[PDB]
Amino acid sequence: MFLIHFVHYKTILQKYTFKFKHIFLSIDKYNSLFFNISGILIWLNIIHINIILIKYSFFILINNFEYLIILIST
Amino acid sequence: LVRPDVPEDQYVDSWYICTSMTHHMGDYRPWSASAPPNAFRFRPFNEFDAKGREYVQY
Repeated sequence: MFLIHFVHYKTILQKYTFKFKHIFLSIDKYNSLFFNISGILIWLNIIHINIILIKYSFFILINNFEYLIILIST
Repeated sequence: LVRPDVPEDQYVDSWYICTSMTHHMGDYRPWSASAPPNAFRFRPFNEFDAKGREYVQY
């Protein structure tokens, strides 16, 4: 039987906060140092030189993977 | 001069390239920064040259 009619209180208080980072926030990426390329030399069958900026080059990279390439002041 | 006139400790003889490079990319410290302030002929100490220092010490 029913004796009464009432209004339904509830305590919805969130007072605690637990947020956990999903895994992919910590995954790696590939980051690189970046300087302005002053020049480039490519050689595979035939050598080719491109010069963007002529200055005394303070750093030089050599990379052999497919074609021989030399990145000047890179 | 082929390369800036600087104490040679700043240079490295490059692998695979006939050339020297700077072991700090492109930064340069002048001779004055190797010696003490106002060091005669930039010198650890002004009294003597390297050998003079050796045999005085002995």
